[PDB]
Amino acid sequence: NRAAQGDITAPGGARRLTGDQTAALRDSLSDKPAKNIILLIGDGMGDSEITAARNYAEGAGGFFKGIDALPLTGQYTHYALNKKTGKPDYVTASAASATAWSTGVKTYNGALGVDIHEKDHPTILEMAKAAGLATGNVSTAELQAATPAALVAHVTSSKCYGPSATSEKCPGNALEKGGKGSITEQLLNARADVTLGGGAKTFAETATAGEWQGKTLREQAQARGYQLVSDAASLNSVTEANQQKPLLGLFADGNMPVRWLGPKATYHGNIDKPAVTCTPNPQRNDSVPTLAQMTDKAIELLSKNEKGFFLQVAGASIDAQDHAANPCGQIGETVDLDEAVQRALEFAKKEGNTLVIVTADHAHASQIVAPDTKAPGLTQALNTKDGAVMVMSYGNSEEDSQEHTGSQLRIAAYGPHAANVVGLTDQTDLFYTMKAALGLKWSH
Amino acid sequence: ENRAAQGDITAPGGARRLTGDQTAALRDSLSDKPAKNIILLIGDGMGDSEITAARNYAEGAGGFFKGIDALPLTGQYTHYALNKKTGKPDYVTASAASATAWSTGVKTYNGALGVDIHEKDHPTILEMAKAAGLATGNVSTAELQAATPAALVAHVTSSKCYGPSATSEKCPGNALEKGGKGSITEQLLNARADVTLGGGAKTFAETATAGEWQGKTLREQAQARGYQLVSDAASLNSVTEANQQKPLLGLFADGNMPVRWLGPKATYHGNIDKPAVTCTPNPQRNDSVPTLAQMTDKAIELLSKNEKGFFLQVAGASIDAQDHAANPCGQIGETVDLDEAVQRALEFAKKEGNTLVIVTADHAHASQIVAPDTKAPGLTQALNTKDGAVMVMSYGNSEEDSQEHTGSQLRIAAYGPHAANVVGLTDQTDLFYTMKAALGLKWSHP
Ligand SMILES: [Zn+2]
Ligand SMILES: [Zn+2]
Ligand SMILES: [Zn+2]
Ligand SMILES: [Zn+2]
Ligand SMILES: [Zn+2]
Ligand SMILES: [Zn+2]
Ligand SMILES: [Zn+2]
Repeated sequence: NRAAQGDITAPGGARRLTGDQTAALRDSLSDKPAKNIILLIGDGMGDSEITAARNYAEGAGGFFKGIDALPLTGQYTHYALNKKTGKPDYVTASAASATAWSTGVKTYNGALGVDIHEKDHPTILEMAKAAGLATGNVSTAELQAATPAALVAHVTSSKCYGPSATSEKCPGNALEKGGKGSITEQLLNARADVTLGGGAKTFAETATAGEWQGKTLREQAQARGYQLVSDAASLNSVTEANQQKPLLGLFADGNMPVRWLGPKATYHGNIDKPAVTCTPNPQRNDSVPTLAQMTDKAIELLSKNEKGFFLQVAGASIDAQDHAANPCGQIGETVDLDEAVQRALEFAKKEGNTLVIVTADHAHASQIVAPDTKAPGLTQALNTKDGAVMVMSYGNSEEDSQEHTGSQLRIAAYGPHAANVVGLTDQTDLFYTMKAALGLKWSH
Repeated sequence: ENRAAQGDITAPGGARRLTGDQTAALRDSLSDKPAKNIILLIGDGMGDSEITAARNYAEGAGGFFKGIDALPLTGQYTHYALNKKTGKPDYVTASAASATAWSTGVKTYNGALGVDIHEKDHPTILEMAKAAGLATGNVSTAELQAATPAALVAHVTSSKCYGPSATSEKCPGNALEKGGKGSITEQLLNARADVTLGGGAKTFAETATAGEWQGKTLREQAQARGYQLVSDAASLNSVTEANQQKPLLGLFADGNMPVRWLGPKATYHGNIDKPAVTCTPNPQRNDSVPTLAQMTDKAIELLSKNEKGFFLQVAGASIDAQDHAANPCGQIGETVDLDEAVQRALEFAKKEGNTLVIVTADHAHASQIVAPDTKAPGLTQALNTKDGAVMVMSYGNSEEDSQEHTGSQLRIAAYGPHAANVVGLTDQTDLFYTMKAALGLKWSHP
């Protein structure tokens, strides 16, 4: 536990440490191999997003029982490359960054599972599947979006969701042109044991060529022996997920609804509008499973594999709400991810050979600023758990979308080989850290 | 020891900063043994964004700070202050409340220096190290009366109480002539650190209204209390002792010492409407003005002579000043200036073996690294980095002439004995207790 000791106004009352950490940190360090890996990604969850969400939901002296409970921490760099020059591009897109940790190769903004030469590389999910391990891919967003897709697809443009967009924007990857296919076609080919998220609308599209030509991708999946679940009741009813009966969960047309509702940040919002208190999103049906609910069922099904498993969990709507300059939606998705991190650690502590990693693909726009601030961008005053006002600001874009930032950010880990996230590392080091931990070998 | 990119950042594994497994090396970095010395280096407003922007510019994205990034044990720490009336958190701290938190282990309100929300003074880590017979050093690139060096030697209810003039008016409770301990400078001279180096010479021109050295300038008071006064690099070098008999006071500027790099101020649509900038040495900085590393190196040399040990604090204060000024070049230049000082500290620590070196910031700041094409509402600028690529920096949290601090948790890094105590999530106040325990210091207030 790293919460404040007691009276934050008294000497020592704000301390998060109870004593010396040397002995406990020594015991946290293991050279032994990981049987399983649980990688949790908060999309755009920079140190600012963690602090804003803790300050709001848990109080400044508060503590995330998930996100902040990982003992070994560091900062890692996530710059992408300029496709023409091969030089760094200091602000990565979600796809170039997801490619970096899933393949250990940097790439250009737009690329998914391919380097700057458009050459595809095997992913940590593919290599784990090759070694006989169970594979899980869970996201709160569309399964075709950057984070879940980087594990199962190789396309020259991250916009190549289905056959329609692929033929037009990735002619080289289009199935009817000799290519591996759209992100969804490649996802179905990849055959992860557990795939849960949104992006049901692309499964409505039909294949232009191949073995399941003229049938919807939804129909292709059914014909290929997949289990299709669309709500929390049916997801719960699943008892097995393997290579014979793989599980595909489609819980939204696009992105699954955000858990918290609040207004969008506005120009002088902290001055001109009242302090906001986040409310549960009423449009969200209770039948839509949460990230922790999906994480928990994935963990359950994947741990039946005696050789081990690799699971990736993506709190993708953190980024979406940061883009939308919506502090409530953004904080809500950080809280949603914290619940999933808690499930992962609960499991890891009990199992003993599970490496849990919690990080982000890049930093984002949101900043915590003084309540009195007169900023040129979009702002909002929020009423936190402390009973004090916090002002959040979005001042890096005049367009309707707030943008990613290139700041290095927190990488945290628990379990075997977790020492490899401490100090300064690169997003690509994460790939090799995972590969080594599971004792995987290059395969495609 | 090195965390630069392996080779070809475009090739698989070429961008890796790791050469192998880090478990064994991190096990060896962990020491339960006590620290003979501590070197605390503070980059004022040096959030993770400031570290990245500087590295990207000066060393390349796959680059590495031989100082700042060479500390093996790392974590994130929280630096919120308190609202004086409610005692509730104030999510964005000023420099003085944050400096008070790590130097006393007590949170305080924005304005306070060395005092809690009740205006009650608490002993500082410098005071306790001095009480146990250790040598004490306080080095900064800005005014010695400013937040970071001041939090170690003064207790005032307003950080603006530099000299007797401002104190009588804004801190009547602390004013010497009203029974108080005095202005920041009066308290600094009383604190008698063995080594004090920085700016803020103009306040030493003021005379005391009351006390033992009434009617004499604070500069004359220092001389009368056996201090050594140095004002340039040549004189700093000429110093040989620095103890309680002959303490050293270095005043290298009237106010803040000039920044090392010159670049234009960020402007509205600067990345679009103005050419990419390349930072140039500041022509207003004389070579006679000592650098942070030069001051750090002489302080380490003089304090080392103490057989019982020493406590040294080093403040790269102008990082904040240039972030406030939305000047990417000045800001990056001062992060580079601090990296040189961190290098001196580690060079020393690695050789000595019992020195705990800590590198952190008092709070985060405004600057953000954004896409080159960005159309931002605030102030922006395009910069030509070591990579031969353009980096755009943005300042979008203030319409006023000063960019503001941010409340994001930030990096804390450490090397040496008890360095494990910065790993994971901690509080700025945990740093005080980490340093107290490492040196085996006991609560004392002379
Ligand atoms: Zn992203
Ligand atoms: Zn593949
Ligand atoms: Zn995004
Ligand atoms: Zn500051
Ligand atoms: Zn005192
Ligand atoms: Zn020297
Ligand atoms: Zn400041």
